[PDB]
Order: sequence, then structure tokens, then C-alpha cells
Amino acid sequence: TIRVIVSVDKAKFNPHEVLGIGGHIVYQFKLIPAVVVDVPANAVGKLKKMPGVEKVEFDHQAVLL
Amino acid sequence: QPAQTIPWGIERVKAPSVWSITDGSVSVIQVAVLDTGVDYDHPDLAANIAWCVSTLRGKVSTKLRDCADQNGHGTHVIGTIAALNNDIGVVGVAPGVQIYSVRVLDARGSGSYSDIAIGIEQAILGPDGVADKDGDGIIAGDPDDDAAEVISMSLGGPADDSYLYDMIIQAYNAGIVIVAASGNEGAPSPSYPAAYPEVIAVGAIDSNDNIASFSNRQPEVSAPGVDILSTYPDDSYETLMGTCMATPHVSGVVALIQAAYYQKYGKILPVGTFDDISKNTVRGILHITADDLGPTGWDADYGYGVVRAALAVQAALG
Ligand SMILES: [Ca+2]
Ligand SMILES: [Ca+2]
Ligand SMILES: [Ca+2]
Ligand SMILES: [Ca+2]
Ligand SMILES: [Ca+2]
Ligand SMILES: [Ca+2]
Ligand SMILES: [Ca+2]
Ligand SMILES: [Zn+2]
Ligand SMILES: [Zn+2]
Ligand SMILES: [Zn+2]
Repeated sequence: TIRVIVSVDKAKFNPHEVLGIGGHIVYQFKLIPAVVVDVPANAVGKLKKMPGVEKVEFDHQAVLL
Repeated sequence: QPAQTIPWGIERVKAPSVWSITDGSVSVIQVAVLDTGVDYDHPDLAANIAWCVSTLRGKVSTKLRDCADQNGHGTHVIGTIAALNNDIGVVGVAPGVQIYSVRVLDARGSGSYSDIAIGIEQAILGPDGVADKDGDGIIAGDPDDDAAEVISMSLGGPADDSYLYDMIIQAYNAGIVIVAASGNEGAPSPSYPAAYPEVIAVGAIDSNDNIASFSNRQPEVSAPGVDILSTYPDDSYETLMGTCMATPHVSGVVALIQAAYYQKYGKILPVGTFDDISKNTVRGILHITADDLGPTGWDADYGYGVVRAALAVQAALG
């Protein structure tokens, strides 16, 4: 699995469909239409393709300043 | 525990004379520090720690083993903002202000973007998990919500135009003042998130008002960032340098402005813009009351100048 952040159209995205492609939801943002999901690296295409999915961001490293 | 001393940077930003008006202990005011965590039981911090949380690995946790500082950076930054005015240690810019310690970075100061975004959301939601409980659109400065009024960010990176920046924008829109270090490379401009227009970029001065050679240029304001004594684990004290030590002086100054304004008027000031030269916003007041060092006006070294709580508060209340 890899961790990704999905921008979604809440009016069309079905979060229950995530489980089918082998992923699970880690955190659903309350203040922006996005969800962090763990998904096998190879279902990323299936994810990008799911209805209401608008953008798929990889998680990136942050570093202390 | 050593007898209390006042670190030079606390006097330079003209904090102690404000404390007869407010030490920041107005109940609606919280400062969220997104960093390596806190030494939550430090005797010079504990009473001001309102919430100790971690968003590491995308899990919101208040377990002590998750939220406790393993690096020391968060503890030091929190100390500069809010170390208690008492018989020991040091004293913060706003030694009575409530702190949310939001750990978004591990022992080595590493973290992920997702955890940082969740940390910003947590600062807005507060401990009740709801941004705007009474639905009036007032989040920061609303005594019926528990949102932070200031977010102090100890991160540096390249530009982001993703959900993370979106989350910074949500915080700004909630009326929250966001502060971040310009960076420590002596580079010609600020790192992100300091570089965003929603965020105050802070540069570092030494005790002779010289801009530090490591301070990234083009900040918005500047503050003490060399030889800064503050709290450090475990129940200890450490001297550090960085634009990241300058940042909490500015966060503390903002906390004093909002606490004194709310204490007087029952509301807070709008955040304002990088451009602002009015008395009608936090950033306006910070800019016009700053000590204008270097060339007249905003310059690439000092920004608007060195922040000054005494003058800022006087402006806000007059
Ligand atoms: Ca608050
Ligand atoms: Ca003290
Ligand atoms: Ca809340
Ligand atoms: Ca509200
Ligand atoms: Ca309200
Ligand atoms: Ca301790
Ligand atoms: Ca100047
Ligand atoms: Zn997982
Ligand atoms: Zn990316
Ligand atoms: Zn630092």
C-alpha cells in the first residue's frame, strides 16, 4: 500500500467504493473535500478512475525548519 | 529549577510592559504550535498547555506517548510564546496564553504533508472536533468555539499548490493568524509556508539589531533569533538560533494583540494582508508599530521591522 490524498466532488464521490479496489480511508477532512487513503500502488489507476475523484496526490515528506 | 530570567528577545519585542493589560490569559485565545510536540509536564509550561495532540501517521491522538516532544524544537518554540511568569526558568512573550501543541513532526523533525494538513485542521476544529459549533461563521475569536487564534508553523519546503495550501487558506479564512520562519539558508527569499501571502514570514535579528547572516531575506517582519534561551526537554532549558526562534516572538505578539483587543471589545481583529498599513488588522498593526530598521520602510533584510508588543497593543486599543 501507498498513502494518497484524494480530492473529491462530495456530490459524486462514493467513499464506500474505496474498499472494493483494496483501499482503506485513513482520514476524511472536515474542512476541505479530500480524504487520505491507503491503496496498493497498483490500484492508483482504478482510484483516479472512480467517480467523483478529481485529483490524486502522493503524500510527501515535510521537514522541520 | 533555575531562578527565572527574562531572555533578551522578550524585552526586545517589548512584551513585559503589556502584561499589566494582558499576559494573554483571555479565555477565548489559544496559540497552536505545529512542531515536534511539547514536554507537556515541563514546570515552566504545563499550566499553559490546553491541548497536547499528535496527527502523526494520520491518526489524531492525545496519548502522552504520541504527543510528547522527542526533538526539543516544539518545546523551545512553545517556551518563547508562553513560558510562565513565575519563580523559575524563562518567561514567554504571552506567559498567560493557552497553547495547543499539535505534533506533526517526529523525533528527527520529519513528517508528511498529510499529517501537517490534519494538524492545521485540528487547530481550527479544536478539542471538540467541530470548527463552528454555533454556525455563525465566527471561528477564531468566538468564545463558543475552541479554534486557535494563531497558528505558528515550524516547517520549511518548496511551493505547494495542493490540499495542504487549501488547508492554510481555510485557517486564514477562519480568522486565524498564521506565522512561519523565513528559513535559515541566508537565501534571497522566504521558504514556504512563510512565502504564502496568507502567512507572516519572520526573519531573525541578533541582540545588536543586525539581521542574522542565516536569515532568509524578504520577510514580512523580523524578531529576536540569535542566542534565544527557552524551555527544552526534559524540564530543562536550551539556547538556540534560527528564524524559527524569531517566529514564536511574533506569534506571542499576535496573541497579546488579540487578547487585549478582545478583552476591550469582545471581538478580535481581522488577520489582514502582507501589504497592510492600517490600524484595522493584526498585520497592519504589526507592520506600522514595528521598529523600522535598515533602509526606511519595508526592506529585504528586516521586512517592516522588529515587532513590538507594547506599541502594537497601544495602537490596537486606541
Ligand atoms: Ca480560540
Ligand atoms: Ca518562568
Ligand atoms: Ca471547535
Ligand atoms: Ca462560531
Ligand atoms: Ca458564536
Ligand atoms: Ca518533562
Ligand atoms: Ca526598514
Ligand atoms: Zn492503512
Ligand atoms: Zn504531489
Ligand atoms: Zn528550527
